[PDB]
Amino acid sequence: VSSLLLQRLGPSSGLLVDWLEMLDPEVVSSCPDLQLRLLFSRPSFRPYLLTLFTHQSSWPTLHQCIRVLLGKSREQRFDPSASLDFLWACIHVPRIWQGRDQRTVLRVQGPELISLVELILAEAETRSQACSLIQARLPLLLSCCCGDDESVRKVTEHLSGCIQQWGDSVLGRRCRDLLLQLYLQRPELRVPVPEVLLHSEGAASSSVCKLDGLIHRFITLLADTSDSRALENRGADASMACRKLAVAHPLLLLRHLPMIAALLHGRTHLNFQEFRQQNHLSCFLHVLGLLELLQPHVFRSEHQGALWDCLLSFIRLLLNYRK
Amino acid sequence: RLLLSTSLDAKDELEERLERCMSIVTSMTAGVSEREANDALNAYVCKGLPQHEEICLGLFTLILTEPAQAQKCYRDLALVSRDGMNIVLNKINQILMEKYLKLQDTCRTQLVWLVRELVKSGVLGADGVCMTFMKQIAGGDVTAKNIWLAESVLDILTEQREWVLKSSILIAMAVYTYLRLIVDHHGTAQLQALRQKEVDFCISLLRERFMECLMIGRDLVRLLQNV
Amino acid sequence: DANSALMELDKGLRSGKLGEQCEAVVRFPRLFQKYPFPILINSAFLKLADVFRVGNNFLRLCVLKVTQQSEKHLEKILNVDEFVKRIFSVIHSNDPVARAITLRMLGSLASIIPERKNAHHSIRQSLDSHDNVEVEAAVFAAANFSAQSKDFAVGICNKISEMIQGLATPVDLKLKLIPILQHMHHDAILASSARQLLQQLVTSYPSTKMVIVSLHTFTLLAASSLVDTPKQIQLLLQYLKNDPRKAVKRLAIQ
Amino acid sequence: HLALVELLKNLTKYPTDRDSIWKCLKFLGSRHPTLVLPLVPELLSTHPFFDTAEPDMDDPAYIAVLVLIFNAAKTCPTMPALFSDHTFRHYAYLRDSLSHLVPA
Amino acid sequence: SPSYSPTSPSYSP
Amino acid sequence: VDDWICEEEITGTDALLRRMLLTNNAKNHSPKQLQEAFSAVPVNNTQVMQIIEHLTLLSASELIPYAEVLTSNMSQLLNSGVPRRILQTVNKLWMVLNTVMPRRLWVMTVNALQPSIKFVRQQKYTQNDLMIDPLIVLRCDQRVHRCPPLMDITLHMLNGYLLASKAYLSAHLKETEQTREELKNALLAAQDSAAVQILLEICLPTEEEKADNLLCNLREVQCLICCLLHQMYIADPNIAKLVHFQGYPCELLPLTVAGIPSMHICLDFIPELIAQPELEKQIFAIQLLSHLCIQYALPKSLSVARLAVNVMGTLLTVLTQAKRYAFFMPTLPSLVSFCRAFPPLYEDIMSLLIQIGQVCASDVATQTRDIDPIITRLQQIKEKGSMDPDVQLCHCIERTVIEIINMSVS
Repeated sequence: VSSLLLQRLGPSSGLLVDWLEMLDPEVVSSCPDLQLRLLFSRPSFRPYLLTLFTHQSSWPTLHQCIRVLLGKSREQRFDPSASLDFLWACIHVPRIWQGRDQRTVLRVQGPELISLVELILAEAETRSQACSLIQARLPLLLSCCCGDDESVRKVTEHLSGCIQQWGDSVLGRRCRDLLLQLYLQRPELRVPVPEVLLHSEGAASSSVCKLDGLIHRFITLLADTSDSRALENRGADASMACRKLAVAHPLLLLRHLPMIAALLHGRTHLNFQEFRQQNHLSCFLHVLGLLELLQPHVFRSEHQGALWDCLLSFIRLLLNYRK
Repeated sequence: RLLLSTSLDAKDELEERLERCMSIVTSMTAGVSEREANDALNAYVCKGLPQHEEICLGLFTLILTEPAQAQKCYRDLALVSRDGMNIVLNKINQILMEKYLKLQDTCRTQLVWLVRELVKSGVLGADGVCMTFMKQIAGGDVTAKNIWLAESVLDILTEQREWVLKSSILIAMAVYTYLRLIVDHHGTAQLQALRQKEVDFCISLLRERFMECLMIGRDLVRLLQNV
Repeated sequence: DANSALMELDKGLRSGKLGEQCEAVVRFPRLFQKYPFPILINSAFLKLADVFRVGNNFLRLCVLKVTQQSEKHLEKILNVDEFVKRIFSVIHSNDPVARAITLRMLGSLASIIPERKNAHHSIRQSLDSHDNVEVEAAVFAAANFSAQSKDFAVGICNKISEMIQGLATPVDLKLKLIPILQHMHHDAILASSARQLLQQLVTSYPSTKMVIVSLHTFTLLAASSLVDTPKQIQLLLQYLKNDPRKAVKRLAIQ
Repeated sequence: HLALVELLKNLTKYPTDRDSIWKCLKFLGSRHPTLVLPLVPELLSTHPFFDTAEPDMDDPAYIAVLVLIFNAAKTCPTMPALFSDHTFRHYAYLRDSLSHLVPA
Repeated sequence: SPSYSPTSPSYSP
Repeated sequence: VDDWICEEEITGTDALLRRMLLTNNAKNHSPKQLQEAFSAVPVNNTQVMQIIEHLTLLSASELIPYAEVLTSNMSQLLNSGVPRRILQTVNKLWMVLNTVMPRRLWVMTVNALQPSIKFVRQQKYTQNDLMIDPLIVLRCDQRVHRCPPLMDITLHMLNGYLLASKAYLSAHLKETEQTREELKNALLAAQDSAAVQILLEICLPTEEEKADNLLCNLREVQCLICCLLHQMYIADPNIAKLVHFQGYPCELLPLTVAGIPSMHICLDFIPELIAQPELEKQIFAIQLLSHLCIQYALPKSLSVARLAVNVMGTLLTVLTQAKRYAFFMPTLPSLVSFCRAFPPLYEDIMSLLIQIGQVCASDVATQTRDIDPIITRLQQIKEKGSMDPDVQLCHCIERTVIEIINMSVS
C-alpha cells in the first residue's frame, strides 16, 4: 500500500489511504522509513495521514518520529512546513492540555534545537521567494527552548555564525530577522548582539518585546514628575535605569521614541516659571542625555521622525523661554 | 391614605417607603395592557436587588389596596418574583406585627385573602407568616372584629390542615393557641358553634399528632384541666 | 388556574432536593401546552433561566431538554434580553461541562436571538477549546446560529477553513465540523467560498468518512443554493464514475 | 484624558449617542496614537502585579475605551504589549462585532 | 463560588 | 451529566454515516467473530481494528450483544504495543454502552479489570459489592494507570460508584432504622476524600518514571484525574477542604493547582489550615498558598500571604532546633514564589530571611560542624548531602535568597 501511495494516481488513492489506515492503525509503526517518506518529503493526501499519525500514535512513537526528524540534520528530505506543523500539533494535542483554561513547556537537547532552528530558517527561505512566517513559527522555538538561558544563548551564537557565513544572502536576511525576533522575545541576555542587527530595519516590525512594557513603565516614571523631591528622586532612579538600558540595550528604547517624543510635545507649552518650579527642566535634561547616550543609532531612518519631534520640542522650549 | 392616622401622628418612614413603592408600581404601569407592563416590570426588577425589593413591596401593598388590583398584582408578583419572595415574606412579617394596630379593615381583609392564597399555593416560609399572624390575637378580649379575624384564620387553617401536617412545629403552635382561645371564648350560640369546631379540630390534631404534641410542655395539661 | 399551577410548580423548583427540582423543570413544557399565554411563558422562562444560572449541571441539562422541546413557544418571549443575559453568564464558568450545556442552550435559543455578537464570540471561542464536550457543544451551537444568522455564517466559514487546514484538529472532530458548511447558502459569494473549501476537502482528505460527509454537505449546500447545482451534479457524476469505493458510489447515488 | 472622561459622562447621560462617540474615539486614536499609549495602563486599570478582574464585556464605556486604545494601537507597535489576556480576548470580540470601528 | 474563577466577570443582578 | 450530554446530537453526521456505511450488510461482524479475533496467538490488531471500527457505527440498542466480548477482552488491551485507535474506539463503545446499559456494564468492567495475577481474583464483585465499597474499582491492574482511555473509563466508574454508594447507604440506614446520620455524613466524606487521595497518588510519577518527558501517558492521566477532581470539587467544595486538611504529597501541588481551576477556593480555608497544631499541615498550607499565589495573584491572596509570612516569622521563635529544620526546609522554596506573586512582600520576606539566617548561623556556631559555613562567607553562586541539619538549613536559606535575587534581577 505504501509503495502504491508513493508513486497519475487518480481518485483511487482514497481506497489505498483507507486500507493503510485500517490495516496499519498506528501510522509509522511497521516499516517506519516508508511512512516517514510519505508524511515528509520534497502530497495531496499528506495532511490527513499527518493528522492520523498525530492523534493516533502512541507517545513513544511520536518521540521516535521527533528524534528521527531532528536527528540526522543533513538529509534535506523532510519538508520544513510539514515538520513544523507536526511539532506544533504535538505540543498542542488536546489530551495534554485537557482541563486547562488557556491562561498564563517541553525540553530538547542542543543539536536537536540546532536542527529545529535550521529547519525554521529553511522554511523562511522557501517562503521568501516578509517576516510573517518566522514570527508564526517562533512560539514553537520558545516553547522547545523552555526558557533555558544556555539554549537561547547557543541559538543566538549559532545564528550569529550563520549571519557571518552568509553575510547578506536571502538566508542571511532571514537569519537576521529570526535573530532580531528572538532577541526581542529574549532580551534578558546581557549581550546587546553584534552589529549585524544594528544595520537591519526589523525594529519596526509588528512584534512584542518581552521587556517593552517595563521600559514603558520606567519612561512614564521618568517623564511624570512634580515639585516633590520624592518624585524627583523617583525620576532620577528612572533616568538611571533607563540610561543603563540605553547603554546596554539601545535598540529597545528607540522603539519607544515616539512616545517620549509625544510627551516632550505635550510638556513644551508651560511658561518658564512653572517649567522651572515643576522640575520639567530635569526631565528635559534627562531625555537630552538619554538621546546623547543613544548616539550612533538614533540617526537611522526609522527613528528619524520621532527624533525630529524631540528636537522640535527642544527648540520650541528654547524659543519660548529665551528671556 | 392607607393607615388610619391624623396630622399629629408621626411621619412613618416605613409608610413613606410604601408610598414610594405605590409611586413606582402605579406610574410604571400607566394603565397599559398587562403584557408590556409586566415586560417593563421584569426589566426593572432584574436591574438590581433594591429595586426588586421595592417592586415586591409595591405589589404587596397593591394586594392590600383594591380587590381587582390585588388579583392582578398578586398574579404579577407570582410571575416576577425571583427568590420566591422569602425576604418579601420577612418584610410582610415586620409590617404585620408592627403596624397591625393601625391597619385599615379593607386592608386587613385583603391581607387575609393574600395569606389564604399563599397557604393554598404552598409558598415556602408561610409557616412563619401563619405563626406571626396568630401571635397578634389578644387573649381575654371579646371585640367582634378580632373574633371574626380569629374565625377567618381558623377557617384557613382547617381547609389546609395537611399544610399544618407537613409543618411539624406549627401543629403544636396551632393546637396550643386554639386551646387558649377555647378557654377564652364562651357566651353566645355562634361562639358555641365556634367552640364545637375548635374542640373538634383540636381533638383531631391531638389524636393524629400525639407524638408532635409531646413537646408542647406541661402547660398543655394546664389547658386540658380547664376544658 | 394558569398562575396557580405555575407557582405550585415553582415551589417544587425551590425545594432544594434535586428530584423535585428536575421534576418541576420537566413539568414546565406541559404547562406551556395547557397555557400558551405569552405572559406566563415569559415569566416561566425567566424562572427557568434563573435556576439554570444557579442550579447544578443536571438541572441545567434538564432545562436544556425543556428548551429544546419548547421550541414553538419561545418566540413569545418579551424580556429576551434579561433571559439571554442570565443564561449567558454561565459561559464564564471554569467548569467545561457547564460551558458545554450553556453553548447547547444558546444553540437552542438561536432562533429568537440571532445577530447577538457576544453569543457569536462565545461560540467562536469555545470552538478552539481543549475539552471535547465543549468543542462538540460549540459545533452544535455554531450549526444553529449559522442556520439563523448570516455574518456569523461567513465568520465561521473562514474559521472552519483555517481549522480543517490546521493539524491540531482530530479526524472525528473534522467529521463533526464539515456539515456546518451546509448553512452557507445565505449569499452567493459565501456559497462559492464554501464550494472552494469543499473542493479542497475532497482533494486533500480522500478517506471514506470525510469524503462521504463533505460531498453530502456539498449536495445539501447546492440544493439550498440553486446557483451551483449543475457543477455539483457534474462532480457527483465524476465521483460516481471514477471513485472505486462502494460506499462513496452509494452516497453519490443517494 | 479630559476628552475621554467627559465623553464617558456623556455616555452616562445620553447612551443613545454611543455609536457617534465610538467614531469619535476611533478618530482620536487614529490621529493621536503616540499621545494615547502613556495613558493605556490607567485606562485599562491594569495593576502592576495583581491580575485584574475581567471587565464586563458589552458595556458602553468599556467598549468606548477599548475602541480608543485599539485605534491608537493601529500604528504604534509598543501599545499591545501592555494588554492583558482578556484585553486580547475583548479585542477579538470587538474586531468581529465592530470591524468598521476597531481596526486590525 | 468554585465554578467561577476570581478573575472572571461578576454577574451583578 | 456526562452520559446524558453524550447522547445529545452534535451535527447529525453520525446518522448519515449510519445510513451509508451500515447499509453495506457488513453486519456479519458478530460477537463470536470479535472474540475469535481477540484470541489469536499473534496480536492480529487488523481484524479487531476493523471489527471495532465497524461497531462505532452501530446504534446503541443493537450494540448490547458486544458488551461481553469487549469487556472480557479489555485486559488484553493492556499489553505493550497496542495501537492507540484500538483503545480510543473501545472508549467510545464503552461510553455508548454506558449510556444505554450502565449498571451491568460497570459490574462486568470492574470484574474484567482485576489484576489477573489472582486470575479469578474474586469475580463475585456484584452490583452490591461495588456499591458498598467504591474503592474496589481502584484495585485494578497497574497498567491502566498509564493507559489514558481505560483510565478515563475507570474514572467514570469511580464517580458513578461514589454517588451510587451514597444513595445506597442512605437507603440502607433508612430501611435498617426499624446519631447515625452524623456517622453517615462522616463515612461519605471519608470515602470521597480517600478516593481523591488514591487518584492523587496515581498522578505521582513512580520510581521508574522518576528514573523532561512532559508529553507522555502520565500527563494524559493527570489531566483526566484533574478534570474528575474539578467535577468532584464543584459537586462539594467541602471534599476539597477535607483533602487539603489531610494533605497529600507536595510534588503534585504544581500539577493540582494548574489543572484544577476550582482550587482558588483554597484561599478561604488556608488561614484556618495554618492555625492547625500539626507542623505537617502548616507546611502543606504554606506550599499550597505559594502555588496559588503563583497561579492567582489577588488581594485576598496577598493578605493570606502576609499572614503566612507573619506565622512563619512567629513560630520561627517557637520551634526547637529539630522542629525549625523540619519546618523551614520545605517552606523556604515557598518564599521565592511569594516574592514572584507580590513585590510589596519584599520588605517582610527579606526581614524574615535575615532573621532566620542569623538564627541558623548562631545555631551553627553553638556546636562544632563539618563545613562551618560562617568562614565560607564570601562564596559564589552554585546552582543545581547528608550533613547535619543546621548547615543544610543555612544552605537552603542561601539558595532561597539566590533564587529571589536572580528572578527579580532577571
